[PDB]
Amino acid sequence: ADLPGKGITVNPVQSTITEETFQTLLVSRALEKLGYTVNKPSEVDYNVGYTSLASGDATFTAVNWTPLHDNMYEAAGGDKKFYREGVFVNGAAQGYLIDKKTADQYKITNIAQLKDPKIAKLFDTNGDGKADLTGCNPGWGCEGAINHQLAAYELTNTVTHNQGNYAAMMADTISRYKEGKPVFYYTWTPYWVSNELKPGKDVVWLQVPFSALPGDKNADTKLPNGANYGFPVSTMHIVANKAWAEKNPAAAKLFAIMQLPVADINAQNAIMHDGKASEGDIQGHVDGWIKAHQQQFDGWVNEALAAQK
Repeated sequence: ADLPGKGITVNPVQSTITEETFQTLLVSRALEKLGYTVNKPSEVDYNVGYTSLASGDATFTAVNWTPLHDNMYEAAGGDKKFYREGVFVNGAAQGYLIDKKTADQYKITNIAQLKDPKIAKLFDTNGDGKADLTGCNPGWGCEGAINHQLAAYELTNTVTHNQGNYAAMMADTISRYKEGKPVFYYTWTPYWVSNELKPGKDVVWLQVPFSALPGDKNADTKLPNGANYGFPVSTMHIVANKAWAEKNPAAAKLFAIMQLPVADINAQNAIMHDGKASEGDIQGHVDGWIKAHQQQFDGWVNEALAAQK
């Protein structure tokens, strides 16, 4: 009779990247169908989120990135403190881009070429001679990855990792791009940036000279043909407090089987960027996705409810 989640309050966490709200609320909706009372997501620093999940102050995140959060995940307790099954979002991507105009003009294919100060200066926006890379907010996993790579690739003398508010800085980068000036930035999918700056039209991805990621000395991001963009095909997982998942088998099953296409998050994130980014707007996007994928969503719910619970 009673749904398994009756009377149990769930506390989602995500970052203050509101482009994460859609996927987070999708999990919340499915949890509601299991009977849980789900609070609005807490938007917190990623590491605070991980420590909160480990202590039980939070229930789940839907934005556990591989490889970007590997080091935070392990440092916060790893598999001893967290439940993590399945893959919520497959086929995410990351890397460094420059505008296609400058890439084609100067035959720039690899970030190693920015070791030449004459090339790096093309991307200098503040007059100090160094290329200005639009990069990651303090505390993002991509902060560590970029800093690691700029050192490994002997780029710190010619490249500055510009940090602050990435979203705001990318508005400035796109505005500069539209002036026809050279730009240099890191981005990921899913996010709104790739809708505004498209590889093969506006920008190109740069390769890297060899694999290098923080915390994994044996990382290998090379494609079978020897190409290397610096990052693997990336994923997001649902991560839950381990004890909570053990006490909530229907929710644990749900977390293991949910999957959301990266294209759908990309599309939602673009709609936000285009002007529909309110809490109510995003709730509507979640409800529209469910309607368009109702059999699949219902299947998650029904398999979860059928767990040994």
